[PDB]
Amino acid sequence: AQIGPVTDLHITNANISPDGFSRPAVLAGGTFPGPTIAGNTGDNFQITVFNDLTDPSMLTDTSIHWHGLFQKGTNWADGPAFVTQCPIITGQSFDYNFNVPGQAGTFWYHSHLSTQYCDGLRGPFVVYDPNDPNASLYDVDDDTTIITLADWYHTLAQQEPIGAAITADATLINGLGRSFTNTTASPLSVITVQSGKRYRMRLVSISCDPNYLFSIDGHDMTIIEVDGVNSQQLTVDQIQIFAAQRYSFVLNANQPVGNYWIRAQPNSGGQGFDGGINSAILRYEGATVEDPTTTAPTTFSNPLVETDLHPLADLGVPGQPFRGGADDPLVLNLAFANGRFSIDGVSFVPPTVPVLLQILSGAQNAQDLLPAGSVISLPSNSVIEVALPAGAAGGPHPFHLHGHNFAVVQSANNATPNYVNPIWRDTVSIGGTGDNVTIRFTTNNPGPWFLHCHIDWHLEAGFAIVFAEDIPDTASANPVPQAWSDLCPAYDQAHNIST
Ligand SMILES: *[C@@H]1O[C@H](CO)[C@@H](O[C@@H]2O[C@H](CO)[C@@H](O)[C@H](O)[C@H]2NC(C)=O)[C@H](O)[C@H]1NC(C)=O
Ligand SMILES: *[C@@H]1O[C@H](CO)[C@@H](O[C@@H]2O[C@H](CO)[C@@H](O)[C@H](O)[C@H]2NC(C)=O)[C@H](O)[C@H]1NC(C)=O
Ligand SMILES: [Cu+2]
Ligand SMILES: [Cu+2]
Ligand SMILES: [Cu+2]
Ligand SMILES: [Cu+2]
Ligand code: NA
Repeated sequence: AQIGPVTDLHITNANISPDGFSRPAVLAGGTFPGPTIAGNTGDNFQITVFNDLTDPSMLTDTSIHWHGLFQKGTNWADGPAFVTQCPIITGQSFDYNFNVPGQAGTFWYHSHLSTQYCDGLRGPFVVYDPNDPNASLYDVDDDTTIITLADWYHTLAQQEPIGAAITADATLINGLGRSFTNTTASPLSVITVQSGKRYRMRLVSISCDPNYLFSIDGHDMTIIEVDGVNSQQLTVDQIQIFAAQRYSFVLNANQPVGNYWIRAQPNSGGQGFDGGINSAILRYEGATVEDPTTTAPTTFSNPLVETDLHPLADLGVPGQPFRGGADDPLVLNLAFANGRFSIDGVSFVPPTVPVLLQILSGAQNAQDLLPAGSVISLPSNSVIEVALPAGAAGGPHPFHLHGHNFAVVQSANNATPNYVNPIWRDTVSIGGTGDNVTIRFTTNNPGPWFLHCHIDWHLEAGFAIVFAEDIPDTASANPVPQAWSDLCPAYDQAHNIST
């Protein structure tokens, strides 16, 4: 069952064996992935998070981010540790109480402390639309049509060297899959469909690092949503999905009753499908209970290309139709050396006092804010352009902005910008050497918003900056509850920190 929009959520330690290998984890709701949190557009969510963690090897503090939800007027509920809150300590709870006006789509939730989400705290978050403009394109849309793609590690995250090329041990589809080495025939996930029906498949990357080449043998996929943004229909036979992205696609169950492989090939880790790695099963009702015998093509003839996507609504692009044609045009210098990433010459290291609390305490320019050099102010009610030229080691890097979605004016692997009708989204691959992926948005949401690579190992190694959007209006726009004001005193007392 789905939970929410008003619910408790307990965060616990437990042993799990999703690929046949047992290890301890950090779990929401006792499962990997965690339960789906759901509601309708405009609902009030109140997710009371109970931190019941006791194993220090995965950290006993926690904080949860609601990925892709704008948090307008509720910046304090966004979740990134040391940007919008101090962590919740063990034995305590915290009500993330916010609203979702003007958003409907496929999202997710995850720990936003260190690399803790890699240790298991990740799950889907769906905001349904009772008047969805795409409703007539499918018959079924429910918890059974969510498809999660996850990397899974046998080594615990706090034992992964910082800045290293860290590689997974299994791909998990809906929480199950097989290990790349010492492979055992452990159970594969089954997605069941009825011949003749059409399904809204909600594809969620909960990855900490790899991108996946996702396909379904014998089937094609008609994209209708990108990171929460309704799209024109685009039919493809393969989707390359980067960490933290989401797509909805229509699956037409129009092939002969049978069993078909679902494939998710990561860019690192095990290559291919030997022993049923990187795989799950699409089973039609009435098919024999047996593994598929289907083949992938040698090449995919209609792969997703990001410039082919266009919004369903007339969203346009803010600003003027040329590079630098914005009120505040920025170009970030994105670099890596010696195990650490940097943005504009500064490697991100979380501050002792969360950025939001520094601003509420009266620091009101970005040079007054800590970490020094890691906070850029943005002016209010202005068009912002951010160019993100690639080249830093460890690519392709999927950059994500909190508090906002954005027009993708230039995409990976294509030098031509689009100032007319590009897709809007919240996480974007910045591509390869010589690319100049560029995003635009307007500043109508006061508060400190994280911008970072969503490869969690890279964030840990410093690949982040904070956009302090409309510092002067942050306090009036974001009144804070007492329980939020209590978090930093409690955290600092528990950890013997003076501030
Ligand atoms: C990516 O595009 C940005 C503009 O959006 C380019 O920025 C210019 O960079 C040159 C120096 O390289 C400066 O003289 C200009 O002031 C910048 N802004 C402009 C022209 O609007 C950036 O060079 C591009 N990067 C790559 C690798 O193509
Ligand atoms: C590279 O990106 C550009 C810009 O998004 C794409 O150009 C558009 O192509 C569409 C489809 O043919 C035309 O309707 C638009 O007028 C083009 N816009 C511009 C500004 O040129 C282009 O198709 C992409 N290249 C590839 C190989 O997909
Ligand atoms: Cu996220
Ligand atoms: Cu986010
Ligand atoms: Cu990265
Ligand atoms: Cu983040
Ligand atoms: Na415009």
